[PDB]
Amino acid sequence: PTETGVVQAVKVLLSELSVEGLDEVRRFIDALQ
Amino acid sequence: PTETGVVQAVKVLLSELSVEGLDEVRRFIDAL
Amino acid sequence: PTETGVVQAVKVLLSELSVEGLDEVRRFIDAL
Amino acid sequence: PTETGVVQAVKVLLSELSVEGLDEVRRFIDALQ
Repeated sequence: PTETGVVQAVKVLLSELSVEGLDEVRRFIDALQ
Repeated sequence: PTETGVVQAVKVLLSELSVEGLDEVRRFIDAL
Repeated sequence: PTETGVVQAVKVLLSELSVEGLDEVRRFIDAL
Repeated sequence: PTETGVVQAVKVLLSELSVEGLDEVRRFIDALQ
């Protein structure tokens, strides 16, 4: 698997989510760096 | 989430997998 | 990305789909 | 599809990505709100 493809899939999934879900994902990303 | 978007994202992910991974996903679909 | 993680994520997504969506994903696997 | 399941899948995918990919995803999330 390539990062480019995974990023594209993640964008598709995120684009439909509510603010609640987006806020949860952002907190998780901030834990990864 | 809509089914259309999730299906689209899954297809993008599957296009990156090896035959082994594709076979594992196919078996899981059979479990559902 | 590792195949193991992507496969795991795909399974989580597939557990949410209807039969119609699962059938579409299965057909796509056949295309790969 | 439920948001909870999609969020869980997104977390699995993000957890493996490089800083480059994570940075791209974050910019995208900020566009969704």
